[PDB]
Amino acid sequence: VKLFRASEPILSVLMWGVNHTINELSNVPVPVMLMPDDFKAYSKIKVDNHLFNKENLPSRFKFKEYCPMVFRNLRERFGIDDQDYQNSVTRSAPINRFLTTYDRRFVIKTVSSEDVAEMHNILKKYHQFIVECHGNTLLPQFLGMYRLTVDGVETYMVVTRAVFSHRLTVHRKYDLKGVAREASDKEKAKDLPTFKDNDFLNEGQKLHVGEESKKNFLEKLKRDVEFLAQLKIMDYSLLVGIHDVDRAEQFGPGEFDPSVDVYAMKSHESSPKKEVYFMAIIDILTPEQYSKRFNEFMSNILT
Amino acid sequence: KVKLFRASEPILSVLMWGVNHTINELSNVPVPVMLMPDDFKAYSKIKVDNHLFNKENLPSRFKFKEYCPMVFRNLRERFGIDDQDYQNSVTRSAPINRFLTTYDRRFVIKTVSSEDVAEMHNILKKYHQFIVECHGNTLLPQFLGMYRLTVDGVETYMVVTRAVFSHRLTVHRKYDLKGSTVAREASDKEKAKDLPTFKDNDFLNEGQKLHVGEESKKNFLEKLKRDVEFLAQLKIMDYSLLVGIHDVDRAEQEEMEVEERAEDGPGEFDPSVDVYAMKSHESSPKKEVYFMAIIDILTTVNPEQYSKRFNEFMSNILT
Ligand SMILES: Nc1nc2c(ncn2[C@@H]2O[C@H](COP(=O)(O)O)[C@@H](O)[C@H]2O)c(=O)[nH]1
Ligand SMILES: Nc1nc2c(ncn2[C@@H]2O[C@H](COP(=O)(O)O)[C@@H](O)[C@H]2O)c(=O)[nH]1
Ligand SMILES: Nc1nc2c(ncn2[C@@H]2O[C@H](COP(=O)(O)O)[C@@H](O)[C@H]2O)c(=O)[nH]1
Repeated sequence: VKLFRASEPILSVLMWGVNHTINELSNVPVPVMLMPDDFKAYSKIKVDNHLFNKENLPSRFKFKEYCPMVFRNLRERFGIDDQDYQNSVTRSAPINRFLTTYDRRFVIKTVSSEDVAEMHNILKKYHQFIVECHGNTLLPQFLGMYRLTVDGVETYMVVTRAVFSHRLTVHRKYDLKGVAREASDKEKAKDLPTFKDNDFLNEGQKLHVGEESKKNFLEKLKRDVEFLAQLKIMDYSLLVGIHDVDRAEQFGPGEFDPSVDVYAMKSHESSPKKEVYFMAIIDILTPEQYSKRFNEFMSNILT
Repeated sequence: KVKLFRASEPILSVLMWGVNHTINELSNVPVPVMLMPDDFKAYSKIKVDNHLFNKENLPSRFKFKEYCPMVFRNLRERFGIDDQDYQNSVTRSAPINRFLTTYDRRFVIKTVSSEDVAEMHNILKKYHQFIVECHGNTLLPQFLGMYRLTVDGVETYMVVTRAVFSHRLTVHRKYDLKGSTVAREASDKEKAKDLPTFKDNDFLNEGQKLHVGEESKKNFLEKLKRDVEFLAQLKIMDYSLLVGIHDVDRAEQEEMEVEERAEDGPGEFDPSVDVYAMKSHESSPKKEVYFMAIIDILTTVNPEQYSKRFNEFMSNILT
């Protein structure tokens, strides 16, 4: 019995809409292939409830879903079950726009009109890419794209699989791009410090994962950025989280489900401090240069 | 469990889609202690524009409105009808035969007029209290839902009721009795249908009677007494007693014949489902089952008189 109780009507509508659309798709046969129109399709539903159901939801709102067939396919290829997705969004209000489902499994980012256009611009090539690499990638995993309309105001959203574990606490992150980029004094003091490539290399920090993972990671990181190039995109960073097992050891720690924390990596026997690294590409909605720059700076962290 | 909402017509798919949607949505709406006045003025509305998507059964574009959802959900409980049953009878397969039945013959679906929908609202408060204080014991139409559908910009109003006739037992002869002293009979046209809707004078000139037995006669005339007064307390006139007669032996042969036709219990029912049904007195000529209800209450004579007249006719119809 979902109330869609949220700190904000936009959120409730989001819960309502994700619920509605996922349900609706369950009466829609999974097809043998996606079609060209699927990339131009959408669903729109306008609600107008006079004097009814007003406790959590607005009375009047719109909810549009972009390319529901493509994104539903994307979910499967990413090994995400629609009813899990749905339950993550609808069972409890997402939290802190940049949100996560209450179970830290999915991220919900507000985006712009042009973001949504760029998404449409690259979606067929990105689907084709997901297919070809069998969903094995460091790229953002796009699960859904929506436009909510509440009080006349349109709001765009994009849902990705979270980068950081939904369980194992991160203790240090690093937004990396491969100029001058450090952490500002106005940020350097906070529960979660978001670093950058300068404060990293100068910090003599490395990620010890074994040559066996360097092989998977790089062999992926290469085809991924090569793909972003051919799409003539740039400014994408490499989000990197560290989880020192001890700091939290203070059921087991360092324990995680690779099928859920898809971005996680164990350190190697032949390594110093014992930790879990979370690594993926972020911010891809916007040269062969940026690519090879990126690739190089990131190869150097993997020993 | 895929519901395609496949139907011989867009309108029907939309109906299936709408009843499905509204019932699920209600399922997330807690059950109220009491109804509030606003609940009688309330409605839900949804408009769908699906572009290049989900077009194989549903239209791409449509509207679905439900009137006073809270009140009809309650009317449903008060008639011992479960929402999920209702939803399933409407959605599991297309309604069939502006009169429709659900694929399983439990519920009737009338296409009504804007006028009719309008009269529903007038009487909706007073109707609900009536059902409350008769605990659901009435020969009156039992209203389960009212909706407006929009397909191709065209608006169709529907009212859902419980079916008067048994979902199982075949009807072999039906009547529409009023009592009006004008001439009511069956046209030579109707007369030559399969199941002619016979009228007052036919029932009389046929000398028909229904042998229900006294315990049953009293309870029926008591329902009817309070039912037709309530109607009179409103402007309401010209409504009817729908009378179905089921012949148990005749059905038993018909069944027998249907088995040998394909290859190449009898007389009983659930009074919690077939709510209008009555068994014939064990001292009856033929073994029969009757179905008796009031119908058409929405759309030199007057209400109070009609009630007294209608009541007196029906009471002289049974023994
Ligand atoms: N009394 C009453 N009539 C209504 C109400 N809502 C709609 N109606 C009537 O029902 C019919 C259909 O209205 P619609 O829903 O298409 O606007 C019209 O006769 C309209 O005036 C209501 O809340 N109260
Ligand atoms: N759409 C709508 N129609 C109404 C409403 N209330 C009354 N009506 C319409 O306007 C008329 C008013 O009649 P009354 O309220 O005096 O019985 C009714 O015939 C009905 O069709 C309402 O709240 N909404
Ligand atoms: N009343 C009655 N009629 C029967 C019975 N068996 C057959 N008939 C009727 O006799 C005719 C021929 O029956 P058939 O054996 O060809 O089904 C049909 O009109 C059929 O309905 C029966 O047991 N009772």
